[PDB]
Amino acid sequence: TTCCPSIVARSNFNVCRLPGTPEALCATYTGCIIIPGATCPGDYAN
Repeated sequence: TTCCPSIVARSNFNVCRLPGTPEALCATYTGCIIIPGATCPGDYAN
């Protein structure tokens, strides 16, 4: 599951993913994170 710290970060994550870039690279690029669960915390609410 991916979780993002802000709106901007999610929007940039979704563009990063368009060419097929791995989630893990898009995470370090944007500040978003990958978690094994399904419930994002309050500081990664977007």
